[PDB]
Amino acid sequence: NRPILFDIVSRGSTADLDGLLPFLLTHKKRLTDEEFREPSTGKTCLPKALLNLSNGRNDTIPVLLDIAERTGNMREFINSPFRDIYYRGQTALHIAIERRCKHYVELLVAQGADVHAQARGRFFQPKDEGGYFYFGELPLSLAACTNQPHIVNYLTENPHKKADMRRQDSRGNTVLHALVAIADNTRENTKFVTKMYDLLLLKCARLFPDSNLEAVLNNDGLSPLMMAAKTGKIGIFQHIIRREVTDEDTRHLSRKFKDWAYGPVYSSLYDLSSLDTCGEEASVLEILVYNSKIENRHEMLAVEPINELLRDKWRKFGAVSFYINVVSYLCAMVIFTLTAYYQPLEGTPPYPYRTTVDYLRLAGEVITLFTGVLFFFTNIKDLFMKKCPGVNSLFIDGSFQLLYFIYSVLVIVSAALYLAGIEAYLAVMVFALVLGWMNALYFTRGLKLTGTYSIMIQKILFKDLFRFLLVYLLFMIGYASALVSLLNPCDSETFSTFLLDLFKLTIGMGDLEMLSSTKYPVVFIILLVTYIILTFVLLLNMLIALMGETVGQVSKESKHIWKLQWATTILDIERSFPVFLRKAFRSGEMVTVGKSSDGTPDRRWCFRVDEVNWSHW
Amino acid sequence: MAAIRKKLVIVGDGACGKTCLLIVFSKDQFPEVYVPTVFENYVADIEVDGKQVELALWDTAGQEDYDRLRPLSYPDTDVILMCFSIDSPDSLENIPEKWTPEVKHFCPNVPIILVGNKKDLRNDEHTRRELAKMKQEPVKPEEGRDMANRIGAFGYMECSAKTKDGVREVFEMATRAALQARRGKKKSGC
Ligand SMILES: CC(C)C[C@H](NC(=O)c1cc2ccccc2s1)C(=O)N1CCN(C(=O)[C@H](CO)NS(=O)(=O)c2ccc(Cl)cc2Cl)CC1
Ligand SMILES: CC(C)CCC[C@@H](C)[C@H]1CC[C@H]2[C@@H]3CC=C4C[C@@H](OC(=O)CCC(=O)O)CC[C@]4(C)[C@H]3CC[C@]12C
Ligand SMILES: Nc1nc2c(ncn2[C@@H]2O[C@H](COP(=O)(O)OP(=O)(O)OP(O)(O)=S)[C@@H](O)[C@H]2O)c(=O)[nH]1
Repeated sequence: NRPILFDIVSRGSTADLDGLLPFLLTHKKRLTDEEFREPSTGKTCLPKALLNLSNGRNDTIPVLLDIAERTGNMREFINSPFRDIYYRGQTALHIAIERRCKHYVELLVAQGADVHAQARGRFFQPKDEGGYFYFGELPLSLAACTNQPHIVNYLTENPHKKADMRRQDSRGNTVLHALVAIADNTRENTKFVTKMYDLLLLKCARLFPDSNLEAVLNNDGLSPLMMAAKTGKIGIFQHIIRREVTDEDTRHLSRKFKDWAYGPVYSSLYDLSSLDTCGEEASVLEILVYNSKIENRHEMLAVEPINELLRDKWRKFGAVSFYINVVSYLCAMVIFTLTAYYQPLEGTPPYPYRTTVDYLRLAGEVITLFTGVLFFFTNIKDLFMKKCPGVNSLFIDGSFQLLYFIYSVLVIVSAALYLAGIEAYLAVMVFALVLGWMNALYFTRGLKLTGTYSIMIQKILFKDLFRFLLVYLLFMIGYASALVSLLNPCDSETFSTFLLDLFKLTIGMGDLEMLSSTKYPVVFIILLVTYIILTFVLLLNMLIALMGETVGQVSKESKHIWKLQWATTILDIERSFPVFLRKAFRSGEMVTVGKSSDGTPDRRWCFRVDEVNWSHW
Repeated sequence: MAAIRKKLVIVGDGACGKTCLLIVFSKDQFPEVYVPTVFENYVADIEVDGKQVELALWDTAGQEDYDRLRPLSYPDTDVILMCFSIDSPDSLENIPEKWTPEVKHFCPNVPIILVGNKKDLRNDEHTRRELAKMKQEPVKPEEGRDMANRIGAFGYMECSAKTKDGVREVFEMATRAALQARRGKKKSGC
């Protein structure tokens, strides 16, 4: 009777249901029998009834519920989960909440519907994973994400059952996590997201004063603030940063306080308990800066407390140590260069050290080798410090983090050769020296006047020049192969010499003498002319077009990128300090702005700023 | 504070008392008239060590048409109860041959707890007399002690639904096994 019952329930007719209870009683057939359930997805009568209905009044639900009650299988029937993959775990309560009908939600909850059921189907998974909609996999979270304040209010406080707001799904995300996940930067979405977030946080704090909801962390270890920062959702992030609660009862959980006003000047005291961490836990600032592929990183960096904190941190110790860094590195490079120049070609390495100059010469090599080893150790410590960032962190951006690794290798590699491979240690030592000299732009990144230059040269080099060089290499290969084939000698050495001559020509110097020996000289000259014309005239200076366009983008965003680079370098410098010293350099005050519910002082670290307003009269 | 939800699935050969075991856990009242073929969609509250756990209890059958849908109940399982009978020795030798490879096929790296049912029935006289007709004897508990070791069971226990002996401790052991975080990953690809 599955098809007939499905048709009856879909049509919404109530008279047809008459006589079903006697049939079930006589045949002792439960409403959850496999035959009744749809084989495709284990769907039952109730979800079909709730899916299709007229103005939210299908009118068949109470009769079916009474029938199930008479059969004595109400608990199993109401909360029967869907099987299969796409809609696994879905229940009747989720559907009732989705269709925005309060009456059916009340009915299901009163009759005993489970309120903690989790929907884990692939359709409910995040967008990037394959599911078109994600809401935290909970009824209350689903209601909150769909902008239904009345449903959330009723479900939180019900005489039958209550859905605790501090409940985590399989992913670990709680209601706030899901609300942030679906948050969008659109004008309309942000307003309701913030309103629901504030309402839910206030309710949770009111009901449970001891525990703060935002404290809970997901499996990834992030909090709603940290997750919003990582996902690039500025709309909720900025609101969370400057959250202020006027209510006296629950004003403790506020993040922005008022210090004092003198005339147009207003000084306010922000809180940064978790915004800045001295290695104790992950900080919003590090996640915002180091992480890649963030939609609105530049905008999120330009917030009231972030800029002031960066400025104060830079003034306190950043400038003092940055110049020390530059001086030490330049001195080491000068020592390395002097060691490289005064290298005795005569004799088999290693050499005996007996003379006065040996005292000075050996020290340079020892210092350079120890510096390379120190660089390698620093670069492995840093890699493990950031929890082993993947390829995207190293290769695509922060190229200097990789280059010093290469410099770390060669410098020590040569040493091995210097002990056994005496003959050819110079070949790689000189290349290491060149790379070390060339990779000093990391220290120039910080300077405001020349901060952009290094970033934009690194950007253009790998992206524009290589893309152009693909086509240039196509041309080079074709023309060089053609010219090599054409010439008549009357072979590897001849080909190499011809390639050398052609490269010398390509620079713009040399002489055109090859045509004399070859046959068909006229076509040879025609081909050379086409080569020169195409490459030099068009490509050589048409690359400059998009190169200048790239520099134009960098010029348009020069101020924004410099701020990012300066923040990166100062944070970099900070992170290498020991934990105890970092704690000794803590920034902010210990103002006891307010007392807890029991009266104990909060005594939380904060940071005060000030601004000027003239319209506040 | 906040109860943690864990998935428990009980798998065993027919007439082993898996449904009876879960029912006695549920209502602490042995049904002496009617026993459903499967007990589904139930969540029970349990506290072991300062933690509150909601255990979702799932059952699997193959009496009729349930074998085809049995695979659907394995995914996202947190703990498995490998269940057999002490009064039916045939329930033992079938555990490694067919049940274990399926368990490892669908849901690997999952804690498995061995359990034997009908502890009293092992000492019964009528059961022994009837069983001796085929040159068979009740299941020896020491044999179970070792059989747990062979299949790498987290722990092996005995239950008696009639006299509600060891049910609480057995399912508590199941839960403590579930809460365990396992060990990272093994031979993870580069
Ligand atoms: C000691 C503190 C007061 C400051 C600290 N400087 C040093 O420890 C040393 C400088 C010099 C100079 C000559 C010879 C020996 C040393 S030892 C400092 O401020 N930093 C080092 C850690 N940093 C890094 O490791 C970046 C970011 O992770 N990676 S890197 O590109 O590969 C790099 C950059 C510069 C230096 Cl130099 C070493 C490295 Cl691997 C950042 C910046
Ligand atoms: C336009 C650019 C970005 C692409 C070309 C890459 C260069 C690095 C190539 C172009 C021509 C090449 C040269 C062509 C011929 C030779 C001679 C060869 O050794 C010889 O002198 C041959 C004599 C012999 O072996 O008997 C060593 C490499 C060199 C300099 C080659 C090294 C690499 C060069 C400069
Ligand atoms: N002597 C003794 N017998 C028991 C005890 N507990 C259960 N039995 C029997 O075990 C049976 C367990 O029910 P059940 O597991 O559904 O049988 P089944 O036919 O194997 O179910 P299925 O796997 O084919 S779907 C009960 O019906 C009861 O008669 C016990 O503690 N002692």
